[PDB]
Amino acid sequence: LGQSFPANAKVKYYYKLSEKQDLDAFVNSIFVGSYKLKQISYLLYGNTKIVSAPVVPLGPNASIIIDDELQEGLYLIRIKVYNTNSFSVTVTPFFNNNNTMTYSIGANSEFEIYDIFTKEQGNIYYIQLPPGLAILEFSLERVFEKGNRINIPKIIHTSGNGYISFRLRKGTYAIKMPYSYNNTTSTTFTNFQFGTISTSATIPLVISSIPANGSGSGTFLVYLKITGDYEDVKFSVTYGGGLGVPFTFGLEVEEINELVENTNFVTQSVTLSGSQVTQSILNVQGSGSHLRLKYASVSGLTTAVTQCQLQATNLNRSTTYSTVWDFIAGGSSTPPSWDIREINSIQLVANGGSSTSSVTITLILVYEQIAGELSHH
Amino acid sequence: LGQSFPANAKVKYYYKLSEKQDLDAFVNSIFVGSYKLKQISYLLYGNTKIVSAPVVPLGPNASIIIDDELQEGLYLIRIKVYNTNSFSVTVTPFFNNNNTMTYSIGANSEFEIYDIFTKEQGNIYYIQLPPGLAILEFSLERVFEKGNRINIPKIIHTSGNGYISFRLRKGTYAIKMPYSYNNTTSTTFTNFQFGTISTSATIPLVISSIPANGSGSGTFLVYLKITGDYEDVKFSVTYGGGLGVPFTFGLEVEEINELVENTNFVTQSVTLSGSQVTQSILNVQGSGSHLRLKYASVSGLTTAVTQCQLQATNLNRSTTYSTVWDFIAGGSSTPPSWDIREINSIQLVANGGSSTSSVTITLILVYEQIAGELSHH
Amino acid sequence: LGQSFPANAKVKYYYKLSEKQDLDAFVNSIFVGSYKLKQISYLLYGNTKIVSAPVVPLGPNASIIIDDELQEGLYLIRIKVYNTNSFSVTVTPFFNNNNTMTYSIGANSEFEIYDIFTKEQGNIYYIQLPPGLAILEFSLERVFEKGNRINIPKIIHTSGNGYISFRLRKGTYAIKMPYSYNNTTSTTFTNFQFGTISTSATIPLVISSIPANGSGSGTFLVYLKITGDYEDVKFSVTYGGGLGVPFTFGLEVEEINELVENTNFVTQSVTLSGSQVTQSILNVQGSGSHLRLKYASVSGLTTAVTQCQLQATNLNRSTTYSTVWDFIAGGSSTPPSWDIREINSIQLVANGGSSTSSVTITLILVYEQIAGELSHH
Amino acid sequence: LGQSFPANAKVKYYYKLSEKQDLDAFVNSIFVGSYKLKQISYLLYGNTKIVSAPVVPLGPNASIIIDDELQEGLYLIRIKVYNTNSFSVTVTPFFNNNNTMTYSIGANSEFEIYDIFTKEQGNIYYIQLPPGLAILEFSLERVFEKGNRINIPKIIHTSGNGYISFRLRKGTYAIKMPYSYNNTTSTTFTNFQFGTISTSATIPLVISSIPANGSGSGTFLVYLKITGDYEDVKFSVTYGGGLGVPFTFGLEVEEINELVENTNFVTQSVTLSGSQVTQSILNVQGSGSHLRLKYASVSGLTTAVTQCQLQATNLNRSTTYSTVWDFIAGGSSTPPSWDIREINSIQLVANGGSSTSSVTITLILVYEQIAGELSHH
Amino acid sequence: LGQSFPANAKVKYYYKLSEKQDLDAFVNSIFVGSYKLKQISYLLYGNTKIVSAPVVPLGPNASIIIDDELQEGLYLIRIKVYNTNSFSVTVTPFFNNNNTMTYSIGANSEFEIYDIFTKEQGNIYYIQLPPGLAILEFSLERVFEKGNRINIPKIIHTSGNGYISFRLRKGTYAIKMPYSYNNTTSTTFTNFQFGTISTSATIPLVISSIPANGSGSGTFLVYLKITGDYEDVKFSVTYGGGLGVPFTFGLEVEEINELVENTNFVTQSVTLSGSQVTQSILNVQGSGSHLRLKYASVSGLTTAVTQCQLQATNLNRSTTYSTVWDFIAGGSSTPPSWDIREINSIQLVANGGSSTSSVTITLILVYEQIAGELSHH
Ligand SMILES: O=P([O-])(O)O
Ligand SMILES: O=P([O-])(O)O
Ligand SMILES: O=P([O-])(O)O
Ligand SMILES: O=P([O-])(O)O
Ligand SMILES: O=P([O-])(O)O
Ligand SMILES: O=P([O-])(O)O
Ligand SMILES: O=P([O-])(O)O
Ligand SMILES: O=P([O-])(O)O
Ligand SMILES: O=P([O-])(O)O
Ligand SMILES: O=P([O-])(O)O
Ligand SMILES: O=P([O-])(O)O
Ligand SMILES: O=P([O-])(O)O
Ligand SMILES: O=P([O-])(O)O
Ligand SMILES: O=P([O-])(O)O
Ligand SMILES: O=P([O-])(O)O
Repeated sequence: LGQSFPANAKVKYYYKLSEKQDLDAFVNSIFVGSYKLKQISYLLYGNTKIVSAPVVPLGPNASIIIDDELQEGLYLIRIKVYNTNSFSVTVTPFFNNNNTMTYSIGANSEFEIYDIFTKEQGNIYYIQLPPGLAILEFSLERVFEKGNRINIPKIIHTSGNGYISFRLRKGTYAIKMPYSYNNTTSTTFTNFQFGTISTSATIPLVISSIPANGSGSGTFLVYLKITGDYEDVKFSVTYGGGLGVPFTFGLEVEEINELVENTNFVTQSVTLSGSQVTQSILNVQGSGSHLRLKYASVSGLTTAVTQCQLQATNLNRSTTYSTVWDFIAGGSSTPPSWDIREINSIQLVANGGSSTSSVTITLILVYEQIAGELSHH
Repeated sequence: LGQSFPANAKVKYYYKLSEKQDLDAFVNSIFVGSYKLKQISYLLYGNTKIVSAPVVPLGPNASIIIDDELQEGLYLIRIKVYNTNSFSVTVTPFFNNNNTMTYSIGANSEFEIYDIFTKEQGNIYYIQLPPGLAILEFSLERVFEKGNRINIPKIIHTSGNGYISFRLRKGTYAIKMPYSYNNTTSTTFTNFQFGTISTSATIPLVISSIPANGSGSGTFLVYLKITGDYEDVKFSVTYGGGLGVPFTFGLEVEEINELVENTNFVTQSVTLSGSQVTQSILNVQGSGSHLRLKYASVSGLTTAVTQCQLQATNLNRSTTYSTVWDFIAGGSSTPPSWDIREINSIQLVANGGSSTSSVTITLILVYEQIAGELSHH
Repeated sequence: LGQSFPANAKVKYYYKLSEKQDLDAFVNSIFVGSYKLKQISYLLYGNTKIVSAPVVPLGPNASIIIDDELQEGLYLIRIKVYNTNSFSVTVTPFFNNNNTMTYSIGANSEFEIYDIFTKEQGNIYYIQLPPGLAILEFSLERVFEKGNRINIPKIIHTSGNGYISFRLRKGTYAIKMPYSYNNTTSTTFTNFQFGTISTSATIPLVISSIPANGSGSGTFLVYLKITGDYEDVKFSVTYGGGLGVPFTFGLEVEEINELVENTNFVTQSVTLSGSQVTQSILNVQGSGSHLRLKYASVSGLTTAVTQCQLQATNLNRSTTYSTVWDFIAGGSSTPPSWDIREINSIQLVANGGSSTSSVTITLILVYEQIAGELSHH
Repeated sequence: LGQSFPANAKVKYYYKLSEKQDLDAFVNSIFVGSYKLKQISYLLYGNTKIVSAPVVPLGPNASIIIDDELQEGLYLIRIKVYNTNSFSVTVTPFFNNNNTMTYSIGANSEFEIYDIFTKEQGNIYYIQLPPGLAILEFSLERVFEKGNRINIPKIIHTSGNGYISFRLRKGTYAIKMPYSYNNTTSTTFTNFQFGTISTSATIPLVISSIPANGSGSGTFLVYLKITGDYEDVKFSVTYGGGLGVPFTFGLEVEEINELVENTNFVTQSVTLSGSQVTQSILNVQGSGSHLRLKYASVSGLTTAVTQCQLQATNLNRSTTYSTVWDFIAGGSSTPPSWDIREINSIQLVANGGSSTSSVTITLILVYEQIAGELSHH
Repeated sequence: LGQSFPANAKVKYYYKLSEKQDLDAFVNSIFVGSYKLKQISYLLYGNTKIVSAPVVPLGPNASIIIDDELQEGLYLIRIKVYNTNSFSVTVTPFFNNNNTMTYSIGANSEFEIYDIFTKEQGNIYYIQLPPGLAILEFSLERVFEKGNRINIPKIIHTSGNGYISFRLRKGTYAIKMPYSYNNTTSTTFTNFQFGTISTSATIPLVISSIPANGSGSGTFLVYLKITGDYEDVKFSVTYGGGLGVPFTFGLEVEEINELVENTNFVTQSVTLSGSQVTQSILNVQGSGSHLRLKYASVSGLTTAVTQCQLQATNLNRSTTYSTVWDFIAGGSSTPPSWDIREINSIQLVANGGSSTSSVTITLILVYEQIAGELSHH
């Protein structure tokens, strides 16, 4: 199955394979297998574009393999191809660690293969190309330069497994995945987990309900705050290869400015009767967002209350909550300079009252919910 | 109507078609149709510039078509042409989504065709060029690099329909459209909607009045805050093709720094007599702006008032208002750290008093109005 | 007076005209007229530099004219020339809109012609060069790239009119103009307006006094805050062509970080006797600066005072003042979160007292004066 | 041991040595010694890549030495090699200051040599290459351009000494070092110091425990705030060459945005009985973090307390603490604007009470702990 | 002493003079004088690098002179040379304004000449090279691009005069100068001023004491806040040419992020007895730093105090202090929003009490000292 290939020539970041000098370099550097040069024609707004391009001949798949020392960074790869066959063919994009998800390329048509490649730690780009595909252009470009984003249309097919990985430098990002599915089973799912997005922090991609035998479409939209100390992002399809619910999805990854999703004044009562109570106020871990606390106050405090502490943490960093305000020691409301950032869970720990005489206290809290899942540390 | 064309050569980002090597590449990549090479002369400050350039011959329009894998981004296209005809000709710029708006190119004159092209998702650039146009230069440049802006002069003609789309990366932008119109009808129009600017959020472009049989000019100026999760912007002319009010307009799109349009101390009374009241305080949705709340206070509170909550939202994200301060639970005025950002609508919800004994409360509010329509989420 | 010229060749951003290939391109693209190639010598630190360069021959002026689709942006142009004449020659730089201000180039000397050119909306660069000038180098570079500034030495001559325009992207800029003048009149000028700097907002450049028959020097230094929605800046000399006060000046335009010019606690009393009073507190419109209010308080309020509102505005945006604090409705002092930005004029509107019993109130205000004239909106 | 070498040719930032013109330049500039050109084959995804590349022949090691005036900055070097020997060979990377730590390159295999080189003050790059190594590619790239990071996999071998140095421009950085160790001794270690990271400020890299005869893996993760006045960072392995605990580690250096590790409300009592007490509250010097104080308050103050001052400092800058709040002179709690940044140690100095009548005061403090060791000044 | 030189060829930003085409350009553009091509050898890690390079022959010094229109900006020049003489030679770097300070280049050794060149306003680079120096490479690179800094090692010799000038764009910068001195005199110095750093603002570089006949070393480290309106920085050695205290020093200029040097709570009493008192609180003008005031309070105010104003200024901008808080008119302590930036001198002006009954008031102040001398305006 393996073949030998000559690889002496310097790699280019762009090839138009209908140019002789680009083709000559391509097949002495990153192309594996043989090719036949053919005249290729396809329609553009009713006009017929005609080029001579290399076509993969009958036999084993060809490959493109790049181990050269490209400039490090995250590349969007675009391969312009034309399927000369009268039947569909499939391609399995690299996506750094995919080997199951596919593109379906229709008979007698031009098609854009999108791929993603992180050049770090000697990573080697690899993709196989089936017989009858003409290769017209091959493009390597770094994304997140000059304000570009990853924007892959809804063409990625999965049947329950697959991976896409990419490195993100510091910043906050939106990851958007338009999808369509076709449920072929008689099973009704509720809270169907399609997949997860994670750094070393995990965000589940969940659909409220997928009706039996139904088809539908929607969009996943989540946000990651990349502090910068954990840059490798991993998307995994988790619902399981044999389920019978094929999805087709797109992938958009783009830098955003701060997004305050909402700001809220909230109130929570706690009744104390002799025992310590730990009351969750808010937990947005795994949601694609985090919190910022601006103000807190507790009413109903009496000498019968022995403990009343507001605690918070970044659960992706630590499961141990730290006290951010002590209403007994510090007073019934937070001072003007009090501002709690980079947390995603808040609880109130209180104690007091008796088994015969309970005390009810009321916490009020003003907080912002801000886009971006917090990373591990 | 369709023609075949050879497209083997690598596309360039700049062509001067009076250079042989540029012309040769141009007509083996992106130019459809035949040309005649002619000596072209035109005036610059009284001097006669003379070049040899390709001219579209009598017959079908020529086209420029680009499906090549250009670096992704938003391009400003400039085509320098010279109309060799003794009559005006028209061109229909691509603008990503336009096929009705035109440029009018005068007889025997040089002209700059401006176009806009978003290279994402395999988008294909397309423009037709009529017989007698000489094509002198063709330029592709990314805007919003190096602090550039889109700046098209007042030369775009519409008679009631048309579209222009473009991708904007994160940032706040001004969109300015200088216009002139001629109302050839005997009808005077009020709150005339010329068009809309939208992302997935909508801003109407409205003219207070257009006098019957009148002609006039003005400038639309609106702002978009692109968080970055919705980047595709769409301008639509909506007044209707057969109306009889031709407009000529320009388009300037440029990044801005934060613009505080004004800061205001405002007061609002509400009379309560037993029933819940929901009182709108401010709603700037669709205005090209948003709000920031700095301080609020309510006077006149008594035990007769059972509810008094200030609520706010980004209506482009959610029609459900969230409470941002509760004057009963939290006290009659907001604390120093209270600061409500990224909203565009505010209301007061209150209840109390009786059918026989009403209570009047007064809200005071300090807020900023900030340039930039908020996007959907 | 007009001549024809061949313009087939691609324009370059740098030419050294003593190189044959640069000269060949230059005279087949942007140079109008004939030249004579001559050996040119001039002194550098006592050494004689020798080059062969094109010289404008006896006859009509030559021109440089550039209408090609250069990358858009603001260019600083430098032309290195050598005056082979035994007499002075003058050149009139383009400066986008100038046709009266001049450089005076001494006999038998090297000289740097600085020019400014905004490549937007098909703008065409144009400058004439008199006989006997050798053209050594021609340089086009974008400024405000890589932290560069416009820095033209004190060599620009005006006798009372002239214009320089340039586009500035978003940011705050200093505009500095070192000048010398010779008053050839016996008139003592008081508050002599030399010129103005404006966007669509105007800053007068004023000298306190110019003594009769006097000669002097100084520096204008003003600042513009370019929000980004109005980028075209225009400098105009306004004192009048026949006045008899020639100036020579330089031009430095450079981006700055925020500059707090001063912060002040100020007090203002107002006496009320039955009628509404509108008292100006501060107005810095047209000064090259704006204001930020941090704190305000009014003492002396009694039930005899019926109105006491602090109002502010950006006069370049609106002549209608908005209330920023109401001391009656809101209380005698501003809250911690009160912060009024982007204004340049403040007034107090008050009413109360009677014709027989006046009331005196005292406003205190803390504000910053910040560099940068606010733009129109 | 030393050899002469020709070095006339300009240095390149990238060489692919299977290209004749790159090899020719390489061996007339930076390569020392002889080479034999050989056909080299190795496996990539089951395919056989074949190139002709220079191999170090039997005899003395070859060297690469670069003293040329490269653009200044910090370079990541990658050398793609292939070990043609049937035995392992070792290489000692430059790392600016290393001459003991090694890579181990397996028999008959391709390997990526990573190195680091700071081009400042005439620094000269140097690495030796043993016989039988084929050199395929040599890459010099600046890191921290375009959001790149240093990311070297876990392949660096130390047995108790070694240095790596690099220059960081202003910013905050994470330094992450995944490691594995093998303790060959019967000795049990506690608070094992592997090494230190320092600027002119020192951060110990410590392992809680290394069990006797144990092997283990973990990750060091520390942060440096580079103000910019001290840019040269030095990593030192300190545990001692003969210890018998070999480590293998990786190195990741990347820029981060502000990281609030946690925010805490803390309380501390101090009992006074006639003598001055200096009570440490918090000291995070050498931890890879610093502090920011937001609010402080002291309860229990009476006329019996004569001194109560909160003091802070950046210990890397100064061992003398400065008073940041005086609870006697200033009052029992800090004002809204009180905010103490860029410190890493806090203490309370207090005095009062008597030998017969003690007074207990309680300090409460709200502070953030922020990633980044503070530098010296 | 002056020579003629041919200068037709375009200037390059990098020359390796052992390449024929680089040398050919070099000696037809910027090199003045004759050269002899010689085989040059020197040691690098025990290996002998051999190149053929131009050597200045016996006779007058050669010169490098550059008046060409290089891209504007601040350049670091590196000249790699080799002294073929068996005696030391000296070179005088340009440094924009130097003509006394020298490098000493040892016999038979390679050496890096560092120089600084501001390309603005037609500035011409100039340096003389003595007989016997081989010139191997010549490099022109803009600093402050890509996060580079000026970093010249301790090799600049002065005996009491000399200048270095450079342009800095907006930012805050550290200027670090490691130095060594030899006092050949038995004079012991106190507060020895070595030199000054200034913009149009001045910072003295002072050494506490220089013992008689002593030698020593140390480092000057000061900071400049470049707002951007004054960008030209001048370093002057001022101690005087004949003093007999030679220094050798290096120069490091690098951009920094905000540096809070310290934050302090300070107290100051003032006794009033009928006369106005102006009490200096803090003055850091000329120190390389500035202040920011966060909070102020005065205790001891009575009706016997008629004036109590805190005043501040940027003395580099204005010698007139402005009132920043009036404790009589405004109250005994500053409000939460009070924050005074960009000042470097604070005083309290007070009046009250009588010749027979004095009043003592106490000011408390919290302020930050921040790196960066403020510039003139
Ligand atoms: O390498 P990029 O895609 O992060 O710029
Ligand atoms: O791959 P990392 O960036 O999570 O270490
Ligand atoms: O950095 P933030 O705005 O995501 O909290
Ligand atoms: O791709 P641009 O046009 O957003 O820079
Ligand atoms: O395509 P979007 O970026 O406007 O959702
Ligand atoms: O981010 P802004 O547009 O609410 O200031
Ligand atoms: O075009 P520039 O001068 O704004 O860079
Ligand atoms: O020319 P503008 O920048 O005022 O539209
Ligand atoms: O943006 P600023 O200049 O109002 O601070
Ligand atoms: O030189 P760099 O790697 O610091 O950008
Ligand atoms: O090595 P430095 O960056 O501390 O001077
Ligand atoms: O320098 P900071 O923002 O990390 O405290
Ligand atoms: O011109 P630079 O060296 O300031 O970037
Ligand atoms: O030369 P400047 O930048 O001090 O005006
Ligand atoms: O930010 P600063 O330098 O004005 O204190």
